[PDB]
Amino acid sequence: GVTSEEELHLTRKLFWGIFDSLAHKKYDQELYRMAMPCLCAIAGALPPD
Amino acid sequence: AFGFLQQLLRWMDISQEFIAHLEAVVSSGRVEKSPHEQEIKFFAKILLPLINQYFTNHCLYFLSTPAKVLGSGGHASNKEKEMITSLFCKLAALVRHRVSLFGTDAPAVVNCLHILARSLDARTVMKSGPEIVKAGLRSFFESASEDIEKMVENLRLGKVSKGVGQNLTYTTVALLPVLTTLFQHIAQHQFGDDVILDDVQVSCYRTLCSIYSLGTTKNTYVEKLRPALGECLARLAAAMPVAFLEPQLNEYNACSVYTTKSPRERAILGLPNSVEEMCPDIPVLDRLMADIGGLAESGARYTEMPHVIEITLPMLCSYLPRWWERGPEAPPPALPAGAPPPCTAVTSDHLNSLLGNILRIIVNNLGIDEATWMKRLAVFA
Repeated sequence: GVTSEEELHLTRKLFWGIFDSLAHKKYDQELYRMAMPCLCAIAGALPPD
Repeated sequence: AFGFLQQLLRWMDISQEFIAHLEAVVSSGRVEKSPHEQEIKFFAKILLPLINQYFTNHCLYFLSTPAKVLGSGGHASNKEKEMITSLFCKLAALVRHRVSLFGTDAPAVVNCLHILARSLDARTVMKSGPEIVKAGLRSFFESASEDIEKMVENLRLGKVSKGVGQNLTYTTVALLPVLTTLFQHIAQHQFGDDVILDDVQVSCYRTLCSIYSLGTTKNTYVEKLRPALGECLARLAAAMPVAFLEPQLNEYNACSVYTTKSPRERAILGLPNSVEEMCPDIPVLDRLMADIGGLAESGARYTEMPHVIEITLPMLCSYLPRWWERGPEAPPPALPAGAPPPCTAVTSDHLNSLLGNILRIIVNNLGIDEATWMKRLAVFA
């Protein structure tokens, strides 16, 4: 099947929720090591348009 | 993508803020407080891997156009194409002469530049785009030409080889690989006739002028830099819309500064008043072919002609195929557009003659102990 236009909305909020929070969190190597792959995977799933 | 790119551009001005602080402290007033330590780590450890992977997956989306769709579906808008162009220009200017300041993050920066270059739809940006965005792309080529000119004049042993060290390590690690990738991207998508038009041509001419000027130079640094310089020059020849090796037929080329611009102009900006004088130290195609043929038949080894094999041959191996399709003997759909005579004289004879000379060059060095240029020559031919 295909996404239902609601999972994409959840995915879009999930991306920016992590991105905004990580942009203010103090640098933690363990946190950054596994948050970055999550952002790449989420960004690679959302359609650009 | 519009929101994601806008945030990336928002961090670009932030990136410019602390690198200047790093440049300031590394010059005077040493302090290890690093007020932007969070910003530096987030930019280097999150943004660069994110830019690296995002545009690798969605490369076709930004290169697509409503006329020709390349990806599965959808195409980037003009504003998105403008933003990704400004992202490349800002990132390139960020690392310019600051490769050392990034430490181990410099390989990440150049990898992002490679991927951003492969996703630049420069045809639409240069044709229908804002002046600010277009001026950024023009400034990149102009800055690249100036850096290469400083590099080649230092390889001329003007300095022993301050800023000489910074310029040399920036060009050989960042500028040359990125410029090679950008020219290759332009050549594959036939963007040369739309991007390198008025001032990019002048910038590309100076790059073409300077790189070939290493033939009369014999040093240790030049020896190891020939494969990088030769590959960059070969890609430039594929993307150059002017037949710089055949100036006698330049009057029939529409994509030339001497035809697009009036004689009243081209004087406010310094031009040599003649197409033949743009890069006068480059031999014409007829002369260049004769020199290679003479070397091939003379049985000369690689040691007595390193410039021809490493630089001149890759240039011709890319110049001739481009202009064979735009000159005589091409399969011309030119019933309506056949009035302008071809601006080049490249036929199948030139390609056949060059290939025969290349084969004779290889067999002259067939039994030598060490020759690492053979693999590079094979892929170019």
